[PDB]
Parts: sequence; structure tokens; C-alpha cells
Amino acid sequence: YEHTAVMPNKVGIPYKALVERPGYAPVHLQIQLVNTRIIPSTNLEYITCKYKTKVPSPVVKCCGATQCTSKPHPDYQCQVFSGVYPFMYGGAYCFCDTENTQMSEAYVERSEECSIDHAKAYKVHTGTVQAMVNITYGSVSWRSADVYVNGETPAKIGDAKLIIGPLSSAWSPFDNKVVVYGHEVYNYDFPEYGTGKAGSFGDLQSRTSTSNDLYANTNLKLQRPQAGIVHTPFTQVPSGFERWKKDKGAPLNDVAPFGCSIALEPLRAENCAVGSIPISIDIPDAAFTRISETPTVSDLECKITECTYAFDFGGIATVAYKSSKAGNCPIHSPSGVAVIKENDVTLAESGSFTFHFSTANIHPAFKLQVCTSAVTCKGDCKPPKDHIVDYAAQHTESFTSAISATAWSWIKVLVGGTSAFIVLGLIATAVVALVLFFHRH
Amino acid sequence: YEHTAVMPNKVGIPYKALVERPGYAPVHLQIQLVNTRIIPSTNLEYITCKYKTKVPSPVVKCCGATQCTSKPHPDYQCQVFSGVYPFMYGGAYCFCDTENTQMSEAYVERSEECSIDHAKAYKVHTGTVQAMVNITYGSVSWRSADVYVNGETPAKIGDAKLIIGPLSSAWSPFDNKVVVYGHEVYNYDFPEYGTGKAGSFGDLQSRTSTSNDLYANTNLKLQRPQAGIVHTPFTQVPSGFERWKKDKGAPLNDVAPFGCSIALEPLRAENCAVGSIPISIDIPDAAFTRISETPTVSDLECKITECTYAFDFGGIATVAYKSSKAGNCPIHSPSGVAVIKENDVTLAESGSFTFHFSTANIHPAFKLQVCTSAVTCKGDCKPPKDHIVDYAAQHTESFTSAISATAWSWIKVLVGGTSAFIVLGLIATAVVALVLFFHRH
Amino acid sequence: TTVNFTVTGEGLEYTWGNHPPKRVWAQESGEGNPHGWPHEVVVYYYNRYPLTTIIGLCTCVAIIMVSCVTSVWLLCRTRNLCITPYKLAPNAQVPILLALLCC
Ligand SMILES: *[C@@H]1O[C@H](CO)[C@@H](O)[C@H](O)[C@H]1NC(C)=O
Ligand SMILES: *[C@@H]1O[C@H](CO)[C@@H](O)[C@H](O)[C@H]1NC(C)=O
Ligand SMILES: *[C@@H]1O[C@H](CO)[C@@H](O)[C@H](O)[C@H]1NC(C)=O
Repeated sequence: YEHTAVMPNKVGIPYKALVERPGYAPVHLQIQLVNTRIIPSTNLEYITCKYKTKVPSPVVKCCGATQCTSKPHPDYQCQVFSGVYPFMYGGAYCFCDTENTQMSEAYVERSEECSIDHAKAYKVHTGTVQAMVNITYGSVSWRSADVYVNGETPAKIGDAKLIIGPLSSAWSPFDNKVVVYGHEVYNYDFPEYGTGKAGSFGDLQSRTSTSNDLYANTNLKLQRPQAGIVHTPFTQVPSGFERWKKDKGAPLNDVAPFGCSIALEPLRAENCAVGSIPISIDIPDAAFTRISETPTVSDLECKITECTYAFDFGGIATVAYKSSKAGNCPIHSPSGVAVIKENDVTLAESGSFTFHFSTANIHPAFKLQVCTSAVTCKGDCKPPKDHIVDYAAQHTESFTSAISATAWSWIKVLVGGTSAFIVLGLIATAVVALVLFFHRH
Repeated sequence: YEHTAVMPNKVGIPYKALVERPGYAPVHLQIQLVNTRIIPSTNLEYITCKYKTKVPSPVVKCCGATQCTSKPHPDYQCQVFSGVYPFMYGGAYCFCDTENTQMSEAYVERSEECSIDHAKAYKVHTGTVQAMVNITYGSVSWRSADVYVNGETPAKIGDAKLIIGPLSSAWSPFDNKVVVYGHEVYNYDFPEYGTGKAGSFGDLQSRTSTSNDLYANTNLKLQRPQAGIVHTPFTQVPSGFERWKKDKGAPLNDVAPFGCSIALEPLRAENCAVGSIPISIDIPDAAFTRISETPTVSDLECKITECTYAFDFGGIATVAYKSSKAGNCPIHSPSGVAVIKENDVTLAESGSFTFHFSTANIHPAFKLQVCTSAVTCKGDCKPPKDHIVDYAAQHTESFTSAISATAWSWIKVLVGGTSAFIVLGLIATAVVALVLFFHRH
Repeated sequence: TTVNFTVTGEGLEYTWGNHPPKRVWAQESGEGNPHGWPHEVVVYYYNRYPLTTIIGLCTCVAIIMVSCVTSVWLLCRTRNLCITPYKLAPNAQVPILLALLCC
């Protein structure tokens, strides 16, 4: 028997319903989401990391001159410094005073740290949505399975086939372009490959951590070696990756709305409480019992003994009843005013049972569907004492949930009084018009 | 020197322009696309192939009974057929006449062909656009390199830095879902994983060709073995993959608009003639020669000796000139009226030179630039004789290209006469109105 | 069998079984004489631009009719307004020039 409904996209809050199959006693159904994961499709654009300046040995040509050549090394620099007279431990390296020449070379390569300490630039596209669902129905214990929130792919959970509709909202916290560093995700609009600027995020870019084609854009300028010193001095703009580390700011993990939690393997946003999720579950035929085989309850009287509209199950109610066969009986409340804690109760031939509920309304009024029957519960709820709590609200607040009986009384008095006064004026005008008519006739 | 312009997204048709750097003689620039590749990003959803039905040896329990148990096999079927009396080569297998049961088992597997003969279902998202660009300028021979058509990534082609702007049209021939089989691509809204119907494309779905979790949805039903025969008969819906291979229809390779050519490694659409492509090329400063160092051309006179508005270079023109410092001088037509075949000519102190051009105009009138000078070419062009040609048009046809001088004359006579008729009527009306006014006064 | 495909200036590609695809483009070789008499000009442009030529000719004829009707209406109204002052005055000079400009 297929049961279809729409449950809120909330994690840890169970969806409760009674599966009513014609001719069979209702079967209690409880569906709870353990986690929800938005897993977008990502394409690695390039990898950024701190550069290393590789400086090969300078060529010191005594009593002569040399010419630099072009090489494919990233950001390759080569300059010929004439008139060098280097000295070493052995003394003067060259004979000629001004006719000797030093050639200096320098190029940029990925540092060793780039193997581990690097940022991945990703392009993010709409992907897939998956969730872990915990389901119990009737006398079947809790069962769970990982499902795809497509609305078409079925999943077998304890002999029950579950189909979960797509999320009502296509919202995702990831932007079109994101940068993943360590465990953090940043909605950073990184520059395209080959356009990174010196001292900025993209100064060094590599398609992969092992790619042989490295793009490096730093103002690497070879300086003239100091008088009598054989060395290859150079000036370079500090790495833009380290500067980014200092100025990267707040990651998406700390600013994503709806309380999304960000994970990297695979990149995904978890527990985003956005919109609602349609559900369709087929309860196996064996789970249903014929109505004539279950208890029949009558003379149900519901008394609210205490109520507080706290986030927890602050409401307590007592239902007096009489029932045949003294069997088990599911309990449910189809109205959204109150959520019932208990799933079922044990009934005797006569007596009463208590159940707990959570409601936001100051004057709750809800129908309690005692198996095959129903009782209306009404009462007055006091305000909760705790200002702050560490658990989410178990109930749903409505527009009129806070309107008290006195507030309705005043609203009715103001609306009715103004309306009646207007009607009085209109009636008096019409009556006087008739009086004048009779004056002429 | 940076030269910026917009070239049409055409393959095999070269773009020609003159790079005019103030103070230097024009440098002829020619940019030709060798191929254009739209490479979308794809995610493999599942692999479909012909299924194989594996049927283990039936359990023939003599003088007793057995019970089937569930197993984690795709489309697993198990049924106990009681009252069998099988016979083997050696005679009656069982002793009891009817107290014997044959337990038949069957399940679906991927066939051996699935390693080679299978269809891949992909999700297609916007990816990247790449092109192979062939460039020549001045005296530098043709050079080419792969570039990214994104307007950001620069490419070094023969010491020239080329930046190719994004395509003006974001059109792509692939839908959000495609099926790749062999070398052919099909736009097919394949069923979601786990939803394929028996005898349909998705009857067999596997996340990858080597996965150990296979989805199979076939009406595999075990039939009762024939009397006295040990065998496991079964009925099953014929493979929906074989059916699909019959009814695939036209592939995207044969229906993609704009002449796109579909390739699979990587999946891409090549040579799609959509929109235009902005370009920016930085020509080396060494390619430019000062004005005073190049020949001066004067007294230009252009005579069209033959012309037909064919798709080939049907036009022929002769230009008389006077000059000095005999040498090479580039030739270019800045307007779209005519496309010049030759890129440069050798000029003597005096004489004439000829060039070929392609034009769609019946009365072409275009400016010809001869390095530091320019001349206006005018003439009449005859209709082409060939009804069909095997090459694309070099020129571009404009709204007024087909309007002949005679057609313009008739349009002028029409508009002038019609307007004169209305104007004369209005003038006569005004004159008579003034006469009547003077009559009263 | 014989199959006929329409080829325009944009081109057409056809693939005969197991042969490489072939591309062909149609040139503007339509029949007619754009430099001849009006019937030859109309024939040329009709063959090159059938629908555009039909619309153009219909628009020209409509414009001619509307303009000629307006011109004749204005001229006849001018004659009526110019001559009426003299019809109501039989004993008038009625200069000969009046019969030449307003008629
Ligand atoms: C399902 O719910 C039961 C009881 O609430 C719990 O013990 C079990 O761990 C839950 N399943 C998962 C996967 O969390
Ligand atoms: C570039 O064009 C020239 C002349 O058309 C040709 O020789 C060369 O092969 C072309 N380059 C490529 C990569 O085809
Ligand atoms: C194709 O055109 C020719 C005339 O050019 C005609 O004879 C033939 O019947 C046509 N065939 C079809 C199928 O239209």
C-alpha cells in the first residue's frame, strides 16, 4: 500500500503519519532523516600553492662574454652581467678585470609543500542530493538506508520501498566557483588559468599537483651580483598564496545559511534545512491487520492536565476510554497544532491513558486519532520559563498560534464595533431617505 | 602592439586585418581557426548493456521438500515445483512418484559483451570551449597552438600573445542528458538509476562496467520444468538494450545544427559555426617598420577586369600605381564588400599589379588599402554559372548586395513619383486655402 | 531511386552509407536579368528572394494605390473648393486662368 505525503526538510525531526488502508486497521508510520547531503558536481580547474624559486649555478666566463637563451621554464629569467670580478676562497676567480662575464638564471617551480599545502580551485555545477533515512512502521523496528533524493529511484528499507521527491528548493550554498583549502570551502571567484597576477591568489597555477606545465606570474628580476661575490641575487613579489592565507577571511563552513555543514569527501553541504521533501512509501501488505481483528474504542474523553508551549514535549494529556479486546492501539494527531510523543498505547477494557505532546499554540485544539477513532483535545498552555534551549523545536508555529482568547475577543470587539457603527450610519441614511419620500408622498 | 577585433566563428575561412600602429607601416595579420571544440563537462550516471541470465543447477529433493530463500542477486527468482518425477540418462532420478520437489533458481548478470558493447549514460553540464588557431603576420610564417576560448587565458603563438574572447553564443548541441554508444551520441532522457523498465533502455543499469551492484528489472519468471526432465525453464522480457540498438534513431552526429561534428575523446562538438569570436593579439614590436622606411605608393587606379559573385575568388582586378623604393607592400580591403585573395604584392617604381577577390555584391564598390595608400575599386559582376559548389562562401552577403543599379533606379522612380503625387496634392490644397482666405479678406 | 534535397547558401551535408559526409553549398545563380526590363528584374529577384519579392511588390502596389487615391482626392477636393465660390455666383468674371489652375 503506497502512502504519499510531504515532510519538512528537517534533520532529527521525525515525520509521523497513520497509513490508512481501506478495510484494515491503520499502521503507524514514522520517517526520520538522519542527514541530508547536497553533493554538487565539481571540475578541478587548477591547483594553487606557494612557489619555489629554483636558481641554477651562474656561468662565470672569464675574459669573454656569454648570451642568454630562452627556455620553457615558468617565469624563466636570464640576464648577462658584464664587468664582474668575483672572488672566492682561492682568490680572484678571473684574470681580466672588466672583460669577464657572469650569466644568472632563475625560474619558478612548485615547492615541496605544494604536495600537501595547496588550494584546489573548483567549478561547481548542480549535482545530486542524497539522504540517510530512518524508518519504522507498525511493529517493525527502526531500519535505515542511504537513498537518492530524486523522486524516482526507489530504495528498499526493511521490505518497504521508499521514493523521496526532489527538494522543493534548488538552493545550494556553493557558488559557481569555489576554492577548497584544507577542510574549508571558500566562495572565491578565482582568476582563470593563465591570468593570475603577481602577489595574488593565482600567482602560481597548475592544472594538477603533478602537472609538468606550471604557470607562474611573479615579477622575478635578477639583480647584479655584489662586487666580488659569486651569487645569483634576485627580487620577487612575495607569494600571493601566503597573502591569501592571511586574508582568506571566513570560509563557507561558517557563513553558509540554513546551518549547512560542509564536507569535502565528496564536496557537499549537509543538513541544509531548506523547503520540504515529498515522500512515497509502500507498506508491505503483511503489515496490515483487518479492522474486525483490532480493538474498537469508544467514549473517548481527552483532558489536558498540563501544557506549556515549550520546544520540548511540555504538554501532558489524559484520555479516558473504553475498548473491547484490550489490545494495542496507535495514537496520532493529524492536525499540525500538536505533535504527539507516543506512537501507540496499550489499552485495557476500560480506564485511561496519558500521552505527551508539543504545541506552539497558546490555546491548542487538535484531533487525536486513537486507532479507528478520534477525540478532540482542548486546553490552555502556559509560557515556557527557559529563555534559551540547546534543542530544536519539536512543533511548528503558525500565524495565529500566539493569538490568545483575550486577543481574539478584542479583535472581534474592534472589528464588530466598527462594522456595526458603519452599518448604523448607512441604515440611518436609508431610513431618513424613506422618511423624506413619505414627506413628499 | 595590441590589435583588437571581432572575427566570425567560421572554420577554414581566414580573418584578415591590417595592424596599424601609429608611426609604423601597416602589418598584415591573418588569423584562421583550424577547429573549434565545445567540450562540456560530463558525469557518468550508469552503464547499460545486454543482460545475461545465470541459472544454477536446480536442487532436486527426492521424497521430501525444500524451501526457497532470498539472496542478494539482481532480479533473483526462486520457486519450488512439487510433484516432479525427473528422469536422467540412468533412469528415474527419484523414487517417490510425487513427493519430490525441484527448486529452480535464476538471476541476471552482465554479459561478457558488456565490457565492450555497452552504452554510457552521461549528465552534461556547461564545460569549456577550446580552439586551434592558425596565425601569420608580416613576414612570420604560419604558427598555431591550442587556445582557450574564454577571453581570459592568453596563448603564445609565434612570439605573439593571443587572447580569444568567449563565443558570442552560448549554444551547445548537447542536452542535459546524453547517451554515448560506440562513436555515436544520442540526446536521450534516459531513466534515472533504479527506474529503468523491463524491455526498455534502462532495463539493466550499472553505475560502472566493473561494479558489484547491478540493477536488473526484467520479468524473469521461472516456469515449471517439463514432465520428467531436469531443466530450469524461464521466461523473460527480451533485452531492452538490443531493442534500443534497433530503434536508436538518428544520432546527434547526424542532427546537430550548424554542422557540428561530434567526437568522444573527450566528448565534444567540433566546428559549430555559431556567433562570433572577439580576439585580441599583441604583435611583437619588432614586426613593425617605420613609415619613412617603407615604400610610398601614389597615383593608384583600380580597374575591375572580370567579376562574378561566385563563392570562390571569382573577381579579378588590375591596379596601376606609381611608387618609390621598390619593395613589398601589404594589400587589404577594410570593408566586407570584397575579400582579397592576395595578402601582399611587390611594387616597382612604376607599373601595375593584379589581385583576386570574392564578392557577393552585383555592383561591388570597395576600398583597397595598399600599405600607406588606398584606392576605390568599382565594377559590375556577372552571375555564377555553377548551381552547387563543394566549398563555403568566402564573402558575406548583405541586405543590399543583390540590389542592382536598375532596381535602385526603379525604387527611386517609385518613391519619387508617389511622394510627388502626394506633395502636389497637398500644395494645391494649401494654395486654394490661401486663395479662399484672401477672398474673405 | 532519385532524391531531391534543397540546398541554400548555408549549405547541406549528406552521407551516403559508409561514405564520408559530403558538404555542398548553393550559389546565387538564379535565373533572370537584374539589368533588364521590369519583368526580367522581377523574375531575377523572385527567383533569388521569392517571398521578399512578393511582399515588396504587394507593398509597392498598396503604396501606389493609397498615394494615387490620396492625390486624386486632394486634387478633386481642391477643384471643388476653388470652383464652388463661382458656381454660387453665375454673374462672375470667372477668369480663364481659374479654369486652367483649378481644373
Ligand atoms: C534509527 O532510530 C533508532 C531509534 O531512534 C536509533 O537507535 C538508530 O540508531 C537510528 N538509525 C540511525 C542510522 O541513526
Ligand atoms: C596554417 O596555415 C598554413 C597555410 O594555410 C598551413 O600550411 C598550415 O599547415 C596551417 N596550420 C595547421 C596547424 O594546419
Ligand atoms: C527532382 O527534380 C527533377 C528535376 O530537376 C525531377 O525530374 C524529379 O522528378 C525530382 N524528384 C523528386 C523526388 O522530386
